[PDB]
Amino acid sequence: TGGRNSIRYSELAPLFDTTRVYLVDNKSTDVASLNYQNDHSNFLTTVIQNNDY
Amino acid sequence: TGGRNSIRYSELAPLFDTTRVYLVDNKSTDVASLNYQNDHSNFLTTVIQNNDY
Amino acid sequence: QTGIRSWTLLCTPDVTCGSEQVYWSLPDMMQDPVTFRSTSQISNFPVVGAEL
Repeated sequence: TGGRNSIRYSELAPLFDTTRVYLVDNKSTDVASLNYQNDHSNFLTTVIQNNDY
Repeated sequence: TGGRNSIRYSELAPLFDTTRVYLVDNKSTDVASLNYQNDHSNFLTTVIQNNDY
Repeated sequence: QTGIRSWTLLCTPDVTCGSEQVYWSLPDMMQDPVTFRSTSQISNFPVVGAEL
């Protein structure tokens, strides 16, 4: 553990030890732009849940 | 310097060495709520420029 | 103590209508200052410099 934890993201600061990333389809911004031609059994998701990008 | 830099904020991550805090009056959310009864020569400002609070 | 002299203030004109400032932002090249959140919404980028 010691120095081996650090879970980092762009400038948003150091998070330490387990956290949570989310894989979701119903995410509104995504639909419109990425998986238009796809379906629920094979889609793309933005795992970055940051409102500004 | 070494371990003495760290400029920290709630969860937003570690920023290192000089940075910038801003003291501004014209900030919209502030006016309405804090310095209603005050004037430009003596007001309050929220120095936390984080959109979510 | 009652007239407009009360709730208003007489002062110099200034054609400019009011010195307003602007904010620079170089999102893709400089670390986001203290409390600023990192984003992609042009109207909320981090600010690195202010100027009249």
